[PDB]
Amino acid sequence: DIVMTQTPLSLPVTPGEPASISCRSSKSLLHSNGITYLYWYLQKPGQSPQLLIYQMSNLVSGVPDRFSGSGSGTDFTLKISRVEAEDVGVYYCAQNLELPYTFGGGTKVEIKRTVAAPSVFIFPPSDEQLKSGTASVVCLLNNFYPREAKVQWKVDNALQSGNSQESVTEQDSKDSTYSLSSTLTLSKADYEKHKVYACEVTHQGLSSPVTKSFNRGEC
Amino acid sequence: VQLVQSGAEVKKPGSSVKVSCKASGYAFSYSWINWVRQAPGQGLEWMGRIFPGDGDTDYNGKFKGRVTITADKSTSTAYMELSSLRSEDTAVYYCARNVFDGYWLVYWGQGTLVTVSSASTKGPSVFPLAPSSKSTSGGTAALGCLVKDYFPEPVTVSWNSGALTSGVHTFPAVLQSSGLYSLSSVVTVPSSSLGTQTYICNVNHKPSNTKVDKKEPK
Amino acid sequence: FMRESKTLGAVQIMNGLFHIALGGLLMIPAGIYAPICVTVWYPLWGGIMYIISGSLLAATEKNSRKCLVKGKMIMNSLSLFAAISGMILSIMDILNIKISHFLKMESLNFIRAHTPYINIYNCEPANPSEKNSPSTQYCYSIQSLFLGILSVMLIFAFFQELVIAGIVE
Amino acid sequence: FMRESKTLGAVQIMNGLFHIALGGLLMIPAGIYAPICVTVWYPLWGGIMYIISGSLLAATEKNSRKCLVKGKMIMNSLSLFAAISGMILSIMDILNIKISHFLKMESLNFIRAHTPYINIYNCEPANPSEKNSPSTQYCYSIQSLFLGILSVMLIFAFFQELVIAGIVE
Repeated sequence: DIVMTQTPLSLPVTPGEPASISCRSSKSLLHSNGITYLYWYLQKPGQSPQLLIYQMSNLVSGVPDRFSGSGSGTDFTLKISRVEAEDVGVYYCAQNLELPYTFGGGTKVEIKRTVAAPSVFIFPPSDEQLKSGTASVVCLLNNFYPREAKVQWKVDNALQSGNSQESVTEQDSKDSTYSLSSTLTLSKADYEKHKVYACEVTHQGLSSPVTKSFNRGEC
Repeated sequence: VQLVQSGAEVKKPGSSVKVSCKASGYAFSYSWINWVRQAPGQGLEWMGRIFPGDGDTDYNGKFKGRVTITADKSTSTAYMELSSLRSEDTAVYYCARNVFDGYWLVYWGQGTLVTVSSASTKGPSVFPLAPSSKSTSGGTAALGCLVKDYFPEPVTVSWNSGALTSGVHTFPAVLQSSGLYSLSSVVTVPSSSLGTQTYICNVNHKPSNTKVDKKEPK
Repeated sequence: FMRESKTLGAVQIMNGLFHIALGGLLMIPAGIYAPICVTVWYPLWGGIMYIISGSLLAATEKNSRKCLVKGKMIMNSLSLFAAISGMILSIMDILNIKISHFLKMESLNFIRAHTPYINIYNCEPANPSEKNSPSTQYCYSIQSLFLGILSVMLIFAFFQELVIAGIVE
Repeated sequence: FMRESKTLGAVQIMNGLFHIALGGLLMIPAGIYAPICVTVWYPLWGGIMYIISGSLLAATEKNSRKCLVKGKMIMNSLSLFAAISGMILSIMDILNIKISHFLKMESLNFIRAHTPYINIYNCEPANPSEKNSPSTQYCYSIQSLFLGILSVMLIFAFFQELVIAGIVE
């Protein structure tokens, strides 16, 4: 199958100045008719995809004119004349010269804002769950920017890998801030086999890693 | 022009679903019909197409002809069947009408998310996130409710029966190894009210019609 | 036969009118790359030359001194040249519509500016989605249309050349 | 007139052949609703009736015993009926092609099996923005082409009925 590759996969953009996203094809799409067939789709959060740019050089009725596209035949550029805070979503390029049709991997466009230092919180396990034979420990990360962050768990200063799951939420309505969830569930026995539970947070906005810990039993 | 798709259904591996991508306001027989799915962590992938007028089809080839496509002219309804379901088939399936002469696919349905799993109905477990004594850093304080071990999607969480809406974060659930979904919802609130006033999380699990209210410094 | 040379002038006149009709039917501006049997404006002057060379045989048919038979022979030579020209033209145009064209044969302005956007020689959509599209049911119809026009014109060119060859004695 | 009535049978034969040719050209499967000039299958039996009422006129040009003139009358009257029927069908079909067709005239299956979807009367897309489409340059062109074919057929039908009304006296 023909493989579609995008660069980059994500691009935080700031209002006004920049607009850049590219697609390329591995077979140099050309039917010798002088026109290169392309489509641009947009999937807004929580709803169906919509078409933004058809045949790479024309706009659809009702879409704001601040959109454009151009290329030579192998390397392509989508240009937004004035980027706003409402054209969020995943942009897909596509080719329809030959069957089978192929689609790009997607580029998630988000808003760039000022750096905000993370706030870190820890929550000890509840007694009811321990009594039930299980234990879920949650390490909280309220607000931060950018999305990239690394969280490493230490238990008696030993990093434990494989028994955790991460979650990330979408942008707020007007705040445009990010949040992160870290989940981990262990048995009561494994829980009781160690004492110190610590979250070491590394981030661009933090001068040095911060550690939050608690001692089982004593409050 | 309207395109109204069938509702969401949760099934088990090896079963099948029939989605109705009913549309009105145009000549159904004068447009192509295609089905396209969107799986998590992957882009968009074309699985096949049908021409309702005479039964013409096109296949991508990667999926080796296992899908069956049919048409019902009496109601202008198309049907998509998926047998031998695998975990990698979890996706939202859209129907779309081809509009000739350049405007390929202007109108799309809302999609139907199909989740394949060998799970069963199970009520959610709601746990308190009690503030600690050392959680007196000042400024604000985070608190929340843990909505654990529920299936299938979706769940809704509110605070004080909806009175608290600003500052709410409900964590999306992506996956889990045991097969049950769990999530936490947190809210930042004034710390000074924690000693005399409490909060309650309202959890609603429509597939099981189960509601639970679980009640601080400790 | 020569004995009924009277009733070959009505035939020649009607044939000229039918050439006029096919020329009028070809002048329709359908596309930029127009057939070669139209941009050369063959049927018009061919029909009009047939009409003169027929009307002149029509109402005299007798033995006059010089103009009559001298014109009659130069006109018959002209007609045979026109017939072989039409033969070659039709045998090239059938290939032009049923096999990939090789001669562009550019057309006139007053008819290009009406329909300058469409192609007819190879109108196959690039995207396979438009296989059941109006533009190809339409193209198959229009190809059948040139096939029918050219087949009737072929049949009639053979009939004219047959009766000319049967009356050249 | 009668002075040269012996050379009118050729005109009848050629006119029958023109009717046959136009019928064959209308046979082409252009759209879902074929014109009434071809759904009734008039041109075929019309051309055959012409050819037969012809090839009896130019037999001997003498006063036969009984068969030639009694049939010249019965066959003549039947051709009069056919001519007036062609008049009525043509004045119906002009309105059909230039006003919205009030009657269906569903076409036949072995021909529509190729192009069963397009309509030739109202090629108007719902949304006016789509009006800059190939399928309407195409439909307007086809409408003008059908208008031209039917107009030349109308011309030739009046010509044949005029020559008939002139000679049958």
